Amino acid sequence: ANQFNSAIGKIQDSLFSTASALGKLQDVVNHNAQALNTLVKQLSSKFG
Amino acid sequence: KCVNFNFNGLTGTGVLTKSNKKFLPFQQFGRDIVDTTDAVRDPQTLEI
Ligand SMILES: *[C@@H]1O[C@H](CO)[C@@H](O)[C@H](O)[C@H]1NC(C)=O
Repeated sequence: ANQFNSAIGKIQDSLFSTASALGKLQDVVNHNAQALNTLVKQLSSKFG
Repeated sequence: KCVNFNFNGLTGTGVLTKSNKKFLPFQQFGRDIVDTTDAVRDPQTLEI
């Protein structure tokens, strides 16, 4: 029980400090936002 | 009120509201990060 409590306490730090993952969700958000931004920026092209 | 506006040849449709944007004296209209017109200057009243 003590070991589990210590590890679950360390989780709250290691989730955002060690990074590794949790960049996947932000990557999904960034990809979608960038795709929408590119789509709405393509309206300024004359295309000839 | 949503209207068809013709500001000195610039034709568009939308509602025109009072703006907190502070145009520099040489600036005539404002654009958004994706090159969409966000603001205009009234030729008569010099209003943003
Ligand atoms: C047009 O006339 C108005 C008053 O009727 C004046 O306030 C405005 O500055 C004038 N616009 C100019 C000179 O561009």
